[PDB]
Amino acid sequence: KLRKFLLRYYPPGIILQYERVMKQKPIDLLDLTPDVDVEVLLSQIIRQEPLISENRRPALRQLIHRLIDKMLEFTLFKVLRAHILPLTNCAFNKSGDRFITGSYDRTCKVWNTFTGEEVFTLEGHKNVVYAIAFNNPYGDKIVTGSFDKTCKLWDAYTGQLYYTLKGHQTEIVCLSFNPQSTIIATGSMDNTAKLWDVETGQERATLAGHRAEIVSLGFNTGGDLIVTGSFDHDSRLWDVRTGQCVHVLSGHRGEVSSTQFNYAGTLVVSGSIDCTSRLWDVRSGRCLSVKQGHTDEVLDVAFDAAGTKMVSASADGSARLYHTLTGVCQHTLVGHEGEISKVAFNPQGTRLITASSDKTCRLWDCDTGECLQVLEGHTDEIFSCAFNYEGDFIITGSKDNTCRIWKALT
Repeated sequence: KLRKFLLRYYPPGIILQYERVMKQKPIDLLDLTPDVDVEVLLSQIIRQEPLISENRRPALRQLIHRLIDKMLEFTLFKVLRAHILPLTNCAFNKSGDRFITGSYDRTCKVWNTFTGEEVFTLEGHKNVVYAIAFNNPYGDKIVTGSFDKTCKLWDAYTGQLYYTLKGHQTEIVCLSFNPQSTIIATGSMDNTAKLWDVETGQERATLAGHRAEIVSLGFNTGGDLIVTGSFDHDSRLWDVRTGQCVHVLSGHRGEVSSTQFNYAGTLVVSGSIDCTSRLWDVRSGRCLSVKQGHTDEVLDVAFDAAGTKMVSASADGSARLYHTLTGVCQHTLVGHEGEISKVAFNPQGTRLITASSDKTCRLWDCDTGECLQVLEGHTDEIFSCAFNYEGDFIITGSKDNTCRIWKALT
């Protein structure tokens, strides 16, 4: 029995709240353009969904109009010295009103991005805290992965330590909660990933098979599958419930640097030190596309929120921006004097930011490829840049051990 409709803007969608206890069932409108014929779309929504009856069509119509009206619509907010010893990572929560930092001082700090207050100092690790993450629709739990082979689970509101996850034989170098925040994944330099249960802390599975370090992780939107990128030149698709590898995605002639699912969960993009990015079919595990044109290592790959466009960042100082379905290269973004470590789309998929070793983060227009803004102020390389969920705030992390928060015009 349907109880509520909720609008999702990034990527477009409509969430179905029911009574049966509350799950939410999503209507994903990934290919929504402003010129959509609304009645055909409304008709197939009511047809596809047995919980949506004909009488809800007027409500459905106004929701879709708000989504269309939303497609028809940066200054320094704060500088914060996070640590004295090397800053390794930084990450927003969903809203952006909190961010976490990890360091060579074996801590993860929780920061109030409005006030600059260091809310908590998470201590107990005995080596570099290298990877950190929020359970980031919710933001109430924090996972820290360290070179002391261990991963810690914390409460973001009390600072309290829930669990210490032991089992890896070597440094932990990447991690992620799943979307439902029920399972933690840690990838290590012992060539394995491990899945852990958040409520019990007990290890749930070990994902073995890679022949070298796991540099990259990622769950799909449904928490159904997980991809791992590895120095053995492969990425692997794993089923989170069985614990088994479903596909080995080979084609990279060099170690994988980055991996990511599209929102639909039907594609993976990997970038690699062999100067290429690759597009894979999840269903069959085959390579749909090899994307060259970069002259130096590809360091980061991203889809936009909907997955209609994809971008690759390289050591050649450029970002190449493609259209996912056709594969056409729309723009090559030149301008950075250094290598490009990180790239992100805004939630609306209309602009793009890049973090570079030239101590600069640039804002680009996806339609024209013009550099809209050059974000300056860091005194060393920028290793990171990310938007909050709405795109009004950006966080850059640098090797100057400083975080800079940027805010969009009001």
